[PDB]
Parts: sequence; C-alpha cells; structure tokens
Amino acid sequence: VKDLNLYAKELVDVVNYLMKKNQLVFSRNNKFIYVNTETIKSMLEKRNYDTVDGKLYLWRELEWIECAEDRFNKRIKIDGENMYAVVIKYSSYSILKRLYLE
Amino acid sequence: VKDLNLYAKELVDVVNYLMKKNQLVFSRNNKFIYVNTETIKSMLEKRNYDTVDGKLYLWRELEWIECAEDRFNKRIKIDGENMYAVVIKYSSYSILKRLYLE
Repeated sequence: VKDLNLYAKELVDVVNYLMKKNQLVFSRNNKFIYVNTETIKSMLEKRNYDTVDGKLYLWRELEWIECAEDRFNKRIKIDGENMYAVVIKYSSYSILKRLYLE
Repeated sequence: VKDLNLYAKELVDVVNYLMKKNQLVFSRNNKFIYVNTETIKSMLEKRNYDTVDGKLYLWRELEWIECAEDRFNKRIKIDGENMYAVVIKYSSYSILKRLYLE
C-alpha cells in the first residue's frame, strides 16, 4: 500500500497497456503521452493499493505528469481534439522504464 | 530492479534528522531545502543498499534534488555568502513524507 514501486510500476504498465491496445497518443515533438481522462480513471481503479486521485496526486507531486492548476489534467490540442487529458512526460516514463528493467 | 522505497525513505529520514538538529536552511520561497554536501555524504554512508553516489544519482535522475552540470550539488547564496549545497526539492520531500504517513 505505502510502496512507491507500485506507483512507478503502474505508470510504466499504463503505457504498456495503451501500447498493446493501440491507443497510445504522442504529442508532435514526442515530449508527452496523452491519455483520455476516462481511460486513465478506469485503468487506475484495477489495483487497489490507492484510489485514482491518490495515484494522480502522487504522479503530479513527483512531476511524472503535467497538470493544469488544481486539476489532474491539462487542456491539449491533438489531431483536431482541443480538450482535457492526462499528460505523461515521456522523459519520466523513459527513466522509470529504464529503472523497471535494470 | 531497485527498491525505490529505500531511496525515498532515506530522503525523508535525512531531512527529518536535519530538521530536528536545526541543520537545514530553507530557500526564501520555501521551494528548496539546502544541506551541506559533506553532512549528506556522511549520512548516506550508513545504509548499505547502495553507494553514496548511487543514491545521489537516483535522486538526481528522479529530480528529487537540483544539481549543477555533472555535480550532485549546486552553488547557492545564504545570508550574502556563496557556497555549495545539496538542493532538495521541498515538494518531493512533502509527497514522500505524506506517502509514508498516510
């Protein structure tokens, strides 16, 4: 429950799940990974070591995700869509994946 | 596959110890905690789950500490005096402390 590896592992697994489902959306510069808020919320409900908001709060505080002020998502423009999404930093995912694989 | 909790708990414990001993200096905006490099290195020697540099390298890669180029510390100003210090991000310490409390 109070195990940082669970949060770090979940971030790498979220990207792995989206890769597998062919739902992975990258920014144009490949700096960010965009995920639909409802998709993230249904995925973060699976592992009961914390709530959805507890997971998002920790990712935000550790700066693995980019958020708007007092929110868990940002407003982004991608392939004609100008709306809210959970913004995962590609650099953070790469660092955590490299750590997950050592 | 490193146990991130060892590194995270050690960051929290180091700050707590130094807070208690009044050996911490905060930045004016409370964004950073400044610690003497030798004090940090002496404390990081105690727990043998990694080397001092292995611990500092992980804190730097996860961005829990702010460093100068190819250094584990940074040059700063304290009451007009310029000196090197390990610069801990207060936000990183807060989330980790909250994680191991609740």
